[PDB]
Amino acid sequence: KIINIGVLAHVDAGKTTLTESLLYNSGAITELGSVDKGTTRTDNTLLERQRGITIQTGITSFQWENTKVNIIDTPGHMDFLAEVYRSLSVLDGAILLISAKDGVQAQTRILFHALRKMGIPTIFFINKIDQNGIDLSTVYQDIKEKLSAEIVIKQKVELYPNVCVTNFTESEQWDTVIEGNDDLLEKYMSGKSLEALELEQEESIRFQNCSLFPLYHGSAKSNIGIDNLIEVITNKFYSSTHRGPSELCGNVFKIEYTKKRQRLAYIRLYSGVLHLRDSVRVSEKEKIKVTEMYTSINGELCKIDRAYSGEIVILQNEFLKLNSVLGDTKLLPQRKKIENPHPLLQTTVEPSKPEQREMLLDALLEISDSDPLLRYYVDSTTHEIILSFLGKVQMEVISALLQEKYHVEIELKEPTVIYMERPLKNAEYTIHIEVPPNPFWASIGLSVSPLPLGSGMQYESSVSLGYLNQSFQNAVMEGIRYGCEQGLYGWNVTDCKICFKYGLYYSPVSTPADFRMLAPIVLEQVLKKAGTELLEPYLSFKIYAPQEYLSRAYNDAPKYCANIVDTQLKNNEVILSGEIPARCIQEYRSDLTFFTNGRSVCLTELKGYHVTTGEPVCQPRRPNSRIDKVRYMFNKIT
Ligand SMILES: Nc1nc2c(ncn2[C@@H]2O[C@H](COP(=O)(O)OP(=O)(O)CP(=O)(O)O)[C@@H](O)[C@H]2O)c(=O)[nH]1
Repeated sequence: KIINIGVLAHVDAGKTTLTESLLYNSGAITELGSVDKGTTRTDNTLLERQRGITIQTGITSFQWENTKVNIIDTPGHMDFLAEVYRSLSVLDGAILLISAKDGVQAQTRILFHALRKMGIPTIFFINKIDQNGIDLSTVYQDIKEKLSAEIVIKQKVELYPNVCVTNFTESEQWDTVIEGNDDLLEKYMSGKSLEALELEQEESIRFQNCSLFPLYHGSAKSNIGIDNLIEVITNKFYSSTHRGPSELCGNVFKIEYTKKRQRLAYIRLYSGVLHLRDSVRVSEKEKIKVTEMYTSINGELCKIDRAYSGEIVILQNEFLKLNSVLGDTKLLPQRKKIENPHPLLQTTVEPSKPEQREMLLDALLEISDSDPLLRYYVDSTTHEIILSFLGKVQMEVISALLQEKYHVEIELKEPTVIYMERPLKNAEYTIHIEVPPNPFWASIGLSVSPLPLGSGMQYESSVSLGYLNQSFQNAVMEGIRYGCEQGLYGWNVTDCKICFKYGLYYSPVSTPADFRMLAPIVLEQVLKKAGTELLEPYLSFKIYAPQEYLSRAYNDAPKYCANIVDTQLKNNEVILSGEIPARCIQEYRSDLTFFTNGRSVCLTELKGYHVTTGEPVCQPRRPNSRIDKVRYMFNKIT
């Protein structure tokens, strides 16, 4: 046989997981008919279990006295989207979900979209919760607009309430639809109709191509029609290669470890095996057996075979996620398409109490590994490395898991704006003469000149030209950037310059490293006149939102510390691409989605300091060291 890589998406609470566990029982019965739960083996991760929902993409694989296959169970809601995308970035076809009230959810839309551009050969809906107020007319109306998929055929309905019965039919309509696809069919349709078998092939070819697609309906709760559905889903949906017998080609699948008893690993074969050594980036694989996934639980395997498909319950270190198993066939599988899951919003993560720091450091490593997008990045202002999560939703769960394994507890907000304090206005002071230091005359002088916006100016020479004060202007740049940021208000040198000369030496006095100390001192005095330029935070924060919400979106933007620029309506939607200060990203992002329900989207940086418009109430954070320079400064102030 073969199988077929299929995932399961859709909004929250719409049966995604249960429907999954279902396909397991339906296509099996090797000792189970429904298996209690409530909770089971599919979602074995604590919390995921004790919690209720699956915050991590599952990974199932059922089979029958005919064939088998795997699966990937994504999580609903947001925040976790970044772990849902990773699953989708493998899987060819997506079993879209849709519960009763789930009348065209927010994710029911998107899943289907990605797949349409990726190549997903077929995407399949499954209305769940046909309990009450479960029309049939409503399902199709929603479908046709959203999924915008090609007008398929029917049917799948009959009876009402307790009298509800499974049905479908609609041959003529199907013929008509298929007609669009083939000229030959139309002619026959106009005069004849042909057969069904061949028409079934036309549809099946179109589904693997990423064009045609059919949807089956069959309730869910009472899980009746469940068992036919499972048969029918597996039917048209497998692979190729296999047939022959040779070469193993695969794509190391994710599946990170845990705390309790280390972890495992899984890869998919599409015409390969499992054993021997290995290859790829000079490195030995090391194996002690082949692989062979299994329904219930997954255990080692003696042997497998070519064109074999399953999961390997192993793999650990000396490797990593997304790993290409060299080779021959893996490079081609990389011609499907990506989705730069773009993680937009983010927050500040801070270690915590001393006791909590030991665990923190280890935590930050483990949370990063169990994530393919856990960009662990460290800031300069603090020795703490902020977390990179498409949202806190991930970060809640991330402190919950940790609270067990390693054990820790930190905070989750965003951070600081460096301050910059690169105002404009203008000022100039200098140059010393000698004192608590020891002239050491070195006159000095800095002609501060605000400027316009977007030039980072800087400078400058001065001078005399004779090595001296050369590397000295070096010391310059130094102390420069130095307070440039760290300082009174802790800014980041940006928009200013300087220049001077002198003087005295050829014996002693100490006119070397001392200059570096002096430089800062001079800048400080100019502070009183500086002000403490916030800077200018905005970018363009540019909001992509629907034509209907954008008016009210624009009234809310001025209240929300944002500016607006015009917004042209592009089709059914709009873009309302504007500027503003900088964030709060969170503030910016919340409101948009809020009065939009769930049908917002946005991103974009921009850069630029020109701003400062933020008053004060703060402006601080440093500083530095270096006896000399430091001793000198303190005296100077006196
Ligand atoms: N009435 C009804 N309720 C159902 C049906 N299927 C599932 N549910 C309800 O939903 C609960 C859990 O749903 P689940 O499958 O985990 O939802 P989900 O799609 O995984 C949502 P997420 O993955 O985002 O956590 C069940 O315990 C049950 O009460 C159904 O067909 N009809």
